Amino acid sequence: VNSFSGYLKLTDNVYIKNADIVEEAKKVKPTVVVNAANVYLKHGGGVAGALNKATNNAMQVESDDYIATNGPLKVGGSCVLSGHNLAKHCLHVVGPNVNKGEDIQLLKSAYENFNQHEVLLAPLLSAGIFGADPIHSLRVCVDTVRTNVYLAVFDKNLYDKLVSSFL
Ligand SMILES: CN(CC(=O)O)C(=O)c1ccc2[nH][nH]c(=O)[n+]2c1
Repeated sequence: VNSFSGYLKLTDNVYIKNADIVEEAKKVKPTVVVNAANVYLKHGGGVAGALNKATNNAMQVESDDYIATNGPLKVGGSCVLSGHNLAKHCLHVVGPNVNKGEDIQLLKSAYENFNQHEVLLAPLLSAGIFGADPIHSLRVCVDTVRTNVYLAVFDKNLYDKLVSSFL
């Protein structure tokens, strides 16, 4: 038993809710919140901008130190950093950005990072400003992640379409 509430169960291990991941994180304090990161951990907009703003920019400060030490992530890769006031940990995961021409097949590799964590609160990778089809992203999620994932979908209209079209 865990503290996530109001989720629709899609599969044995994947759940989905129309929610703001920031507000969801501040209420649940999950062990892991996933950020839709880029390779530079520059949290300017989308989910990343929103999560970082909710940390009063502490996420960005920590991220800049991480990059200064380690260099950029790989597309499809991840790193674990602090969750600040939102979660114990933040798993920063880089899905391919279609608006940068990155290969969509890397989306499966991105979701594989979730399997290193038993339970996660997450957005749909490569959705929103990353330019992928959220229905495809949901399919890859279900077909790749084996651990327990709670997907927060900000847009109610999109949440309805994702549910209604789910196979
Ligand atoms: C795919 N999407 C949008 C969605 O879930 O429909 C996201 O990843 C997302 C979630 C929350 C959020 N707050 N501000 C944002 O830009 N933003 C973006």
